[PDB]
Amino acid sequence: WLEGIRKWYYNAAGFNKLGLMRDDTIYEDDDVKEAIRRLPENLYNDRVFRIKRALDLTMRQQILPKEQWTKYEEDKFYLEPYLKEVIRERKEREEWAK
Amino acid sequence: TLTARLYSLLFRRTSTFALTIAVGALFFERAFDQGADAIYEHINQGKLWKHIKHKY
Amino acid sequence: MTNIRKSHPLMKIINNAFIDLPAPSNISSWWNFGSLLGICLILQILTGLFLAMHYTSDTTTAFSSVTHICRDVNYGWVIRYLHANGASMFFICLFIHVGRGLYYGSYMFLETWNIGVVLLFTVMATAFMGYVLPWGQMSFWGATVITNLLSAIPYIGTDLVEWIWGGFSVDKATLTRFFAFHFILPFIITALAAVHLLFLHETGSNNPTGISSDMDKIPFHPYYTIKDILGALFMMLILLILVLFSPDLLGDPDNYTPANPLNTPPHIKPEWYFLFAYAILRSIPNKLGGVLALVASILILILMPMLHTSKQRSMMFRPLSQCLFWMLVADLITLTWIGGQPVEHPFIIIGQLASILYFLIILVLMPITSIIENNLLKW
Amino acid sequence: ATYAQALQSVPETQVSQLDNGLRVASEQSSQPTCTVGVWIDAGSRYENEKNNGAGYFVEHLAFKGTKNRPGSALEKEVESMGAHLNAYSTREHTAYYIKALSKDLPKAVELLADIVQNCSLEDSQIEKERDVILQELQENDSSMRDVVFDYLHATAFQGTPLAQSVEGPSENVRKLSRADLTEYVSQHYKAPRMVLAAAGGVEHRQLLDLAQKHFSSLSGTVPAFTPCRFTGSEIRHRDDALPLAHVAIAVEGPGWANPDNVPLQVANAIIGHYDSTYGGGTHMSSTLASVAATRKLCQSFQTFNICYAETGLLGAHFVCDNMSIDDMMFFLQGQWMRLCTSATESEVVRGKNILRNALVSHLDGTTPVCEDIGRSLLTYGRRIPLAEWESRIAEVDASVVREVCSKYFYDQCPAVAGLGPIEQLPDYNRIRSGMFWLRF
Amino acid sequence: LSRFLGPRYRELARNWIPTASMWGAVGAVGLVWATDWRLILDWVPYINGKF
Amino acid sequence: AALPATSESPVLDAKRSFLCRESLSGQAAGRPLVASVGLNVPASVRY
Amino acid sequence: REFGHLTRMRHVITYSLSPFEQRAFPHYFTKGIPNVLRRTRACILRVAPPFVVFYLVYTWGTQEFEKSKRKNPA
Ligand code: HEM
Ligand code: HEM
Repeated sequence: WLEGIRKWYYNAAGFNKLGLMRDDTIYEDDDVKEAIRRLPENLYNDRVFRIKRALDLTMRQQILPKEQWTKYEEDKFYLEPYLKEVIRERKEREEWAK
Repeated sequence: TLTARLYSLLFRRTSTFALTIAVGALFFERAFDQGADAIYEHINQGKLWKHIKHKY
Repeated sequence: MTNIRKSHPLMKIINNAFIDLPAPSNISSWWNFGSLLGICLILQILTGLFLAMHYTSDTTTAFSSVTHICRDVNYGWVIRYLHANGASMFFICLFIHVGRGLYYGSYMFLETWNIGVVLLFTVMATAFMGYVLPWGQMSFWGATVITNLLSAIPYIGTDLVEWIWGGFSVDKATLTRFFAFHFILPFIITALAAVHLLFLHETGSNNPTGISSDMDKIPFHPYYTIKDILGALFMMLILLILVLFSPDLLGDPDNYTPANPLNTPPHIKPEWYFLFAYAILRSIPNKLGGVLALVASILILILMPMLHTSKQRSMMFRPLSQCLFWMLVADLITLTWIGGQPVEHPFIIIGQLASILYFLIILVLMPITSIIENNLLKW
Repeated sequence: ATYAQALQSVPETQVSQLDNGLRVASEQSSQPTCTVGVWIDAGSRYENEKNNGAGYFVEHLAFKGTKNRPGSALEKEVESMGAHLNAYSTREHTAYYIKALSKDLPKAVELLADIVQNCSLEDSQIEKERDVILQELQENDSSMRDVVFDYLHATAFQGTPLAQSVEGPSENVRKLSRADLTEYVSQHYKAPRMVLAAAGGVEHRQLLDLAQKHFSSLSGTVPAFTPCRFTGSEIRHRDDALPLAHVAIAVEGPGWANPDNVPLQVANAIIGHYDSTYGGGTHMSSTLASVAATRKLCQSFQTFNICYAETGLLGAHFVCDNMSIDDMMFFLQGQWMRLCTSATESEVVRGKNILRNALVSHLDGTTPVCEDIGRSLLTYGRRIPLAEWESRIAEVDASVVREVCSKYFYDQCPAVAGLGPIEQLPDYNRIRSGMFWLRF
Repeated sequence: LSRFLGPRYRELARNWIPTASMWGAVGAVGLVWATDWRLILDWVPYINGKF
Repeated sequence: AALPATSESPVLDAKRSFLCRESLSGQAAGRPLVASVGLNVPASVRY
Repeated sequence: REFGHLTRMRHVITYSLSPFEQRAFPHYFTKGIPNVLRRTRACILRVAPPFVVFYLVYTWGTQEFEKSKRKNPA
């Protein structure tokens, strides 16, 4: 099934090895730059520590032990609602500009 | 006044200013080149290789 | 009352650029090449000056001057071969730098990327004129071919070619103007590299992961400065091996024959670092089409920030795209080899496919693939 | 009720004229209240440099007392009947309106007939009011907005009676004598230059009878101003103790009638007004307002269209800190040239609606309606009905605005008046250069 | 992109077309003048005397 | 609406000098304060 | 851009040791060799295939060329 290939790509991506749940690997554009800002405090702090861990590991060229690899089924999308809201607001702004 | 109509027609918009600069340069080049060449020809009349070439 | 490092107006920029510059903590070795370029340029400036110390850019004495450098002047051979192999190594690091920029998503930095493209153009032009200077058979004939390529431009083709030549053919005037242009251009490269660094410093740097490292920055001085020195030492190792154990390994021996405008050499292959475009130039049957393809091969780097569509900045987490990028690198190597080879049955078609696939990866395959994993990762 | 029907269903401003030349006007609609005023055609515009400030002095002395109503008795009449008496004197107009109940409209008219015709001008009262004028001028010194606007009028219309302030120089205030005030009230309060306007529940026939029974014995049936000149200049009062720096920039506007007023009021409406205590902030369609709220470089800015008879001032006044004046000038000029060169339809529609709402909402209550009547009968020569205003707004489009702003804004020498920490304010050369766009 | 086109941008274009087009005319005149394009100056009255 | 009220209010700013008995006239409130801020209309008070 | 206007971060504790008490080469080979083997395993299947197909293309071209340069029955 399609979930098979989704899981295969998730495992092959490698950000699960570093402990990152998808949203931590986002390219920070303007909309994203606002999306992090709108995040609540707890989620923001967790994300920043998680990225700190990844940067440390990449500097050391190491990965987490197999156990603490964020599962595909446990990858929470904490940024998708905020980012989607920012995108919708930007689309509405552009439409009003038209 | 002439200058007022001139300004209104072709000096207000900077695009007209640039076009006027271009065409004025194009015509002024001919005017100045002809004038300076005539002046030099007149003051050194009979000396350059233009009063004498027909003699050979 | 205040630290001179952060008080002296001149020391301000140096401290903010190399001492207290916040740099990403997880920067890999692929970024060390950024220093390796600049340092290398200085050698090209340092050596290239001393070649200019003993050099008469004249058709009847340029080759004699080069031989006198390599044979009579005290350790002149050291300077000459250091300079040539340093130019080749400079292009090696330039290609690796562009590859790093493509991989870890550095072309998001826009202004630095375009300035780097201009740097690339200027460096290739400089290397072309430099290879013209020795006035060997390959020097003269490659210069003739490459400048004749400009005749493909419509209308203004012949007049432009004769303008660049400084006459009717590559001769006294061409060499004399090429030497002065080769003198001036590296200083333009230096100023433009300063502009490159100025633009880069405002956006920090792109770590291999691609996520912002604004919260893991480290001081520059005790760190990479030493790592940059280590990289420079490795670069010196490679360069010194090349100079001291096989100076003419990367160079056609035919250049050592004095340039005779009566005998076409069996092969007119340019330096190793240009064939990748030269092969493309050979691929397109149309002359104007060939020149446009040749220039567009380098210009395609400018379009890269536009073509990127994957929501991840870096290539660290995009496997299929990584396979595509390594296919691109293999294509570049294939193009170099094809440019090395003559224009015969087995090589023409290979060059055609190599050029087509090299363009196809950058324009179509990479963005279309970037769509694919975005759909795969539920976004 | 389709809006246009409502404008068509507005009671007409009935206007008549007495033999003396009194323009009597009324707008009886429904209310049991009224505002009755006599809008003089006097002011600091009709004053020589010796007489500067005489209009203000006459305005102050008007309500004190009359021969028929000695002193406080006048006040006793106004307060005991519930009426609110008030006056206002700008550079070209002067009015004394007594808001009152519609039932006691007769007495008020009589009261007004006392104030404007039969004044007192008591010498002791003259000195007592001289001191008050001096202290009130020292008060107005603190008013940054008023001071900056007077600076603008001085630097723009230099060498002309428009430059003269309403209050007059402090020297004159002491040097005015009762003879000058009597001459001013006997030379600039003549019957032809009078407008008796009443709003609220005031039947026109009753108003005419009252005017003929009270204002009859007036002047029978020359000082008529001089066309002033615009002089692109600036006054910079660098004073680095004031917290904020008030700047006002203006260009020669239209005349009072000058139909170009209608498009320009739309164009200024596009710029709009912003300050720190507003709502939406970084959402207003006004680019200046949005940028100001995004960077907080503005404390309070607005667009003014002070328009006199032969000329007028059209521009903007902004209040900001010391380090944001240049950014202000840049954005303000940039928006001006943007409207000048490419105005587009949407913001023109927004400006049309904004102007419609301004004119409609302003004309509520007896005092604003009466003020409109009195001012219209003097400036335009007629009370322009709201239906006509709607008609004049309707045909204004993007091209019309783009052309009128081109004829008023593009490449025009401005007049600048800065006060406070105005060092950051660009010199006149950069400001003048802002009014032309090389990209155009 | 989709951010372009639409109502507002087309009248913006209509407003700026005369200026941009005649700036291009400025550029054409400047180019022919600087480069002395014989082809074009063949068809101007005064400047035929050059050649 | 189109009207910016009248008193454009600067914070970090001083008031208008009131050194007259007449100027003073009226300052004394008679009715309770009522704050009124608004979109498109500046905030003011009334006493 | 200098240190201080970089980010906001909270509840992150960072320890460290001076370079003068920690060995600069802590079990260099013992942990390095498995690390390098793992890194090579991660990327070999995605790095090598294009290079080996390039090698095949190059060798194939070499012979095909020199066969084209060979003789022919006639
Ligand atoms: C951008 C950096 C530079 C590059 C890439 C470069 C490249 C080259 C190359 C490839 C050659 C041909 C060498 C040969 O065939 O033997 C050359 C020659 C030469 N270069 Fe440079 N060069 C650079 C900088 C300079 C500078 C700054 C100078 C002058 C100070 C200079 C002076 C010369 C001279 C005189 C020659 C002729 C002698 C020779 O053939 O080596 N070069 N250059
Ligand atoms: C004259 C030769 C060049 C020099 C001296 C030079 C110098 C530098 C230096 C020192 C860095 C910082 C170190 C690094 O990040 O690698 C850098 C970064 C960069 N350069 Fe260059 N560069 C040159 C050519 C180029 C070229 C050809 C490009 C591509 C068109 C380019 C684009 C970039 C980019 C995108 C970065 C940011 C990399 C990152 O931080 O992730 N540069 N350059």
